[PDB]
Amino acid sequence: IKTSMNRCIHCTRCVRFTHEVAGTSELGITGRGRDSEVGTYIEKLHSSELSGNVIDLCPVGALLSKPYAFTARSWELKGTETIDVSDALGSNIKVDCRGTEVMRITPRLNDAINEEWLSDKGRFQYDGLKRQRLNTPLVKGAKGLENATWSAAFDAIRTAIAGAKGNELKAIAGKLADAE
Amino acid sequence: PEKTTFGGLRDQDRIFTNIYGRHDPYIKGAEARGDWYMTKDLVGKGRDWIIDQIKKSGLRGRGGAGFASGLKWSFMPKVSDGRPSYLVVNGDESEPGTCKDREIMRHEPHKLVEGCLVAGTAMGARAGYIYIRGEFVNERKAVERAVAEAYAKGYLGKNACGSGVDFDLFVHYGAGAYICGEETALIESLEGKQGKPRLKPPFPAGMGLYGCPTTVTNVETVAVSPTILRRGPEWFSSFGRKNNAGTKLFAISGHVNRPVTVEEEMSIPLRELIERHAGGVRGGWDNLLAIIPGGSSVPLLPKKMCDDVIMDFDALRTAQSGLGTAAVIVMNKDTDVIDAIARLSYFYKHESCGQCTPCREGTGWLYDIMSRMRKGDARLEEIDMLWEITKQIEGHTICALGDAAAWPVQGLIRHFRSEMEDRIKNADQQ
Ligand SMILES: Cc1cc2nc3c(=O)[nH]c(=O)nc-3n(C[C@H](O)[C@H](O)[C@H](O)COP(=O)(O)O)c2cc1C
Ligand code: SF4
Ligand code: SF4
Repeated sequence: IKTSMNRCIHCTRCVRFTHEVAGTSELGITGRGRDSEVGTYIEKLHSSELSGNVIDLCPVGALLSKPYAFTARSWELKGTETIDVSDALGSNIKVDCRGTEVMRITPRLNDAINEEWLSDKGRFQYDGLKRQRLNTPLVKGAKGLENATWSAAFDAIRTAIAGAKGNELKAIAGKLADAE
Repeated sequence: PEKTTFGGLRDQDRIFTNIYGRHDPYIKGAEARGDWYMTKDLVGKGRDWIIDQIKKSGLRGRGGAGFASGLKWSFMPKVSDGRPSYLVVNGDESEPGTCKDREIMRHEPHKLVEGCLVAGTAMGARAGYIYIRGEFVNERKAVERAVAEAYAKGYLGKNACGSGVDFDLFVHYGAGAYICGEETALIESLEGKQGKPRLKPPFPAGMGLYGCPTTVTNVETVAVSPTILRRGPEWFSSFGRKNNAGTKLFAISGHVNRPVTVEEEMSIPLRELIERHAGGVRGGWDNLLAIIPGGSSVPLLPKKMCDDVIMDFDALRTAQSGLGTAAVIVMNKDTDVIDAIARLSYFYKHESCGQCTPCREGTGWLYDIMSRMRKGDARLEEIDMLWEITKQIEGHTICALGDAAAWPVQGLIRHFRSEMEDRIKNADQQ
């Protein structure tokens, strides 16, 4: 969470969310009159895993996303409505992309599953979609895993499967594997 | 009490009798002055009888509203739905011109407690809370001693005063805020949160302290009620005019020969009050720039209006002002009206809780503009802009503190526009 409290109109959406929904009860309006201010009176960090939702709840940009800071403008982004595989809730999300890059992820309304809230992991895990990526088929040799074409990898898999028979072939599916 | 002329209240007609603290303010003196006299009978007569007698007396509410006390008390629920009823006495007396409630708390503690018993029985409230200003430590000590004494003699508690009624009284104190005098903000403060007013479409009679039906009434109304039930509603009705019947405590302050707190029948002429009880304006009646009639919230009145103005609710309404509290403030010709109204604007900028946008921002805007006008920095169009801003604030706020911030500035513009124009032009000229 990035803070610009000068831009803060004194609605109480962040405080009401932190109390009623998130339930960490960390934010409040301290002060009286014009110098009334919103935030933790002490130096505290927002602990809920629903912390990202205050950014969307904030109407006037006083609370903003630090990972998605000064990177793009709204009109530049193409939004595609998809679902979050972070957990089995299947939270409905809208992925905003510029070119070939995902820039930000925000929730969608589905009263059935995710009212309009998104967990922090799902919201901010797009950063790890640009790192440690696999781009090409790799076949092992004495020099290690090395670049290979699709045909060569399939040939190696064929030579390997030829040896195995029956239950010697074993499949382990991952957390993010799809039905197809 | 004569319909033609009102004034010159006699000692026999005064409710508050040790207002000046010449006698023992505690229980020994209180019983000898007529307090706690026959409270058994008045309470035993039933809540309905008390409500009808208060309604017939015509007692309007002290504290600024002026709303009829009997009707407000009759709005309380008759039968419990599982929720207790509460009586809260607003002894928070924050108002820039008002000192009247402090004398009652410190010199007549037992009248207030007896009134709390009577009104709680009238509204069917099991428990009562006397909210007092945190700054009023000694006055609170006096009230607490009165409560303890009343408990000791059985005037309060189960089978209070010998009648089959049950009432428990507590004394609670704030930490200093003008807003905590408002009905909902006081309830929020006593609940334990910040003293920020609640939107009124839910009304305190429906849901109040701890979510239960409550009524907030001023110390003066609660204190005057028991003697109204003793002396009689007709006696109370006789003194004032129509719709404005009772006597009220007038606190004269400012440039007067003797600043005094006094009890007088309503509908006394303001000139008569100032000249007889206050000793006259410092330098004579000729030496009047303006008079603030009802404390700082209400608009000020110029001398010309002060000539014929009568000390009443509806009449001050006709004179584009109000008798919120009988806190009359007198200014000499020497006084700079601009600076005093700017100080009131600073007061309201300091006392806004900040909950709603219009008060929180426009009151500081008003203070800044008034500060510039106090030096002549502003332009001539700034006055019209100031009127427009005051109109913007009024009516669009949660509570009446926005209205109370707008009104003094509007009165200054309306009656003393010439001096503001003079100051603005002269600074440019010189
Ligand atoms: C900003 C603000 C401050 C107030 N301060 C006081 C106060 O200090 N004392 C008081 O008796 N009423 C105060 N009032 C008026 C309250 O409404 C009060 O609790 C109520 O009018 C009492 O009703 P009554 O006239 O029947 O006694 C204030 C109102 C507002 C809007
Ligand atoms: S939600 Fe945003 S605008 Fe509203 S109080 Fe919180 S930070 Fe300020
Ligand atoms: S008008 Fe002023 S004091 Fe009243 S609720 Fe609004 S901001 Fe608070």
